[PDB]
Amino acid sequence: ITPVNIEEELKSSYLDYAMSVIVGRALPDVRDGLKPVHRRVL
DNA sequence: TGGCCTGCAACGCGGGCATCCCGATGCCGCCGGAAGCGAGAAGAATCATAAGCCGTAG
Repeated sequence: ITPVNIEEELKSSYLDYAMSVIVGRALPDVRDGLKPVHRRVL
């Protein structure tokens, strides 16, 4: 079973990765100014 | 408190007029010296191209 797929999966995965990195990795919050790594460590 | 400005009377010589000599000057012919325009060459400068570090991620 080899279903034919469109190239748009590239852009979809890129958008998903960009959203994930922007939300949960890089940008801290304004209520405490702490990264999720620092949060988990504390 | 001391010096500049000015009225006044007496001494002084320069301005005004006449004139012949002199030196600048316009003109003409002749000789020369920057010039300036374009063109070629040199230096000065701002735009365009390849990471490096910052800290997590694989």
